[PDB]
Amino acid sequence: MKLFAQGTSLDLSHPHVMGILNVTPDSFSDGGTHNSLIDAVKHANLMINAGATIIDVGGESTRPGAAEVSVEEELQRVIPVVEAIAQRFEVWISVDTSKPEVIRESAKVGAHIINDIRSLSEPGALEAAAETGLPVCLMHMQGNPKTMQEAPKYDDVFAEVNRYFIEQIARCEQAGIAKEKLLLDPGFGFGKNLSHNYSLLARLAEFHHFNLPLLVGMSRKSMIGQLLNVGPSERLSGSLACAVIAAMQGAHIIRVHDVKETVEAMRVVEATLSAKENKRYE
Ligand SMILES: Nc1nc2c(c(=O)[nH]1)N=C(COP(=O)(O)OP(=O)(O)O)CN2
Repeated sequence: MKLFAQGTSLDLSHPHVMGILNVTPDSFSDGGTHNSLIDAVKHANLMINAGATIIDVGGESTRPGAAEVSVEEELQRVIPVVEAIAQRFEVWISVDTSKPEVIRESAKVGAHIINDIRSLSEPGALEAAAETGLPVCLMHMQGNPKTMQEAPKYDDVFAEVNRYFIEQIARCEQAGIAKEKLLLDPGFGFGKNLSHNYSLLARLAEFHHFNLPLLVGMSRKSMIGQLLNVGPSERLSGSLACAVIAAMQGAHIIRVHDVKETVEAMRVVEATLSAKENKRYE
């Protein structure tokens, strides 16, 4: 499969590692945007050099009790980091925003994929994505990510994530975004408990019936932390196991913090799925 954006294509026959670059207020310092601009631009360079093919630049945190960020604060941080990267390097850039203004502006400075974890549900978001014309990632979420609320009860989580995708693709086709430009993502850790997350991981091979690209984000989440009982620094081995499981079943993009070791894992998976008659495990 192939994505086409900004005059270029992305070939999804092999898995891409998407590096994370979060440029929040509490990290892209002091007041209103520092010399943190060189750090951002240096961080991207190491990831690109670790083998990353997409960088996901985002200005909000979505962990529990995370503060709201305003459009000014997003536009000050995200857009100059997006522009600087696209000028300097030939990577693909996803913007992890939910605000319409930030979608319209990232488009103009060179971003390639809109990766809104809220799946364009904010007033005005869907049509900003639509006029942009770029690939959009749709993600399953239940409840609000930034709350301190325990997890939903699902009658069945696979069936519910799957109904959600059916609904969402239609919404998009009606806005005028062709099913050709969507990517789907089960939302690991968003409104799911430990079992719901591993049931969704165990059956990931099966969301391929949509014939859309699969994006997966599992790096250093609680699905590894609680299972192993380690802290956020101590989750690399468990985060690599989630990336290999997921790419063995054909996921197209793996969004990680630890780009060097994930890219290295993806290479062994490549080696393996290439010798494997139907190129996928199920
Ligand atoms: N497509 C996609 N985007 C995402 C996903 C994900 O699962 N899929 N997870 C996130 C987790 O956000 P959090 O604020 O917990 O932190 P992180 O940027 O360090 O991963 C944030 N953004």
